[PDB]
Amino acid sequence: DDIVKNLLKFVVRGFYGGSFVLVLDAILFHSVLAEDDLKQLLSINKTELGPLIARLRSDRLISIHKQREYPPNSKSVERVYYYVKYPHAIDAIKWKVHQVVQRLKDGYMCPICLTKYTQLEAVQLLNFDRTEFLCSLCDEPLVEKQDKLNRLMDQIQPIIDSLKKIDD
Amino acid sequence: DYLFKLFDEYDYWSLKGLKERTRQPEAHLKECLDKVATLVKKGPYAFKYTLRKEEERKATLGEL
Amino acid sequence: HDSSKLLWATEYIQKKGKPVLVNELLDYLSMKKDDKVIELLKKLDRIEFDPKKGTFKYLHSPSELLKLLRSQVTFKGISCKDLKDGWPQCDETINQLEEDSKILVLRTKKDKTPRYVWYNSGDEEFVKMWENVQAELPRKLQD
Repeated sequence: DDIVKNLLKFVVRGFYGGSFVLVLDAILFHSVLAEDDLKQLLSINKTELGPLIARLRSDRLISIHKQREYPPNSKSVERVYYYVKYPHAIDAIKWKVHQVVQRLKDGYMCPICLTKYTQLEAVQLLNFDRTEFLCSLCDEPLVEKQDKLNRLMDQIQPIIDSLKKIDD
Repeated sequence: DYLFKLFDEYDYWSLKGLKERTRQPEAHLKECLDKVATLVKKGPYAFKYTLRKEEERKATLGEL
Repeated sequence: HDSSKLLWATEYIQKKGKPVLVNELLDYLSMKKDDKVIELLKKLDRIEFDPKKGTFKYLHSPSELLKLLRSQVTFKGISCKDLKDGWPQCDETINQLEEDSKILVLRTKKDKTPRYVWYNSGDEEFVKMWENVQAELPRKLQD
């Protein structure tokens, strides 16, 4: 599971800060933990562990099984099982990177009206008397990258190559 | 040194009992006690410090 | 009540600025000659026990921090001040390992000038590009 761990570290470098990366590495060190084990393992509190857990729940990064330890001593035991699910993480990362590339691949506004216009609206907004694009209701004046996205995409390309290596 | 002799004399005591003895603010009493004694916040003795040579400690206090 | 004697003796070793014989301590600290006073010095890491007669002296940071993280491979957190005490003036080394992004440091959510150092187990536009919206059929199409 070294390749999966490397992909998770790359995802930690891309997504969020270092504390989340360290928590994931701590989960990687110890096989299974139940809901209290990170708190014993970490100096962070449980309420703050909760904001981080909510952040992990927002994504597909890891998985939770919810289990009770049955033996009837008091209220028994709420044990949660956090086990990483590789397929969901792979799917979400692919959707994000492809969507990011689509966003990278992918104007008129009036100061007083705060409206917005487009090229088709340009043909409409043109006036013959003056030379300008005029607003519709207020008749106000109208006013109003890829290479940089490509360089940041060079960072995305190493991650894509790592994903290809993980696949085969 | 006197407070420590109380600690062997009492396994449980309070910053109030100590401030009454030492006539010092409880804040100062709470600092040193953190070194010798530990606090139990649960049980009948809750909010009271329990311990963990006494003459050697007293002579060390006299030196310092 | 043997915990206090070690500190009053050690802070005295700092005040005197020189090592003190066990007998000189036991006479100055007015204690019966005993192995426990020496044994507390043998136990305490802030005091050095000297094999020649009695003598008691008071008592590479990035490498020490890396070794501590490696030993910490089972431990998911450590204290910032304790690491500094183990390797005097280690806060700077901890911050440097942080900036290197290996033993990485975590900036204080309490006083923003402080920084914690942590043990290594070893932009939103960029992040949203790396996250965006987050199902099974597109995953199967992805697979």
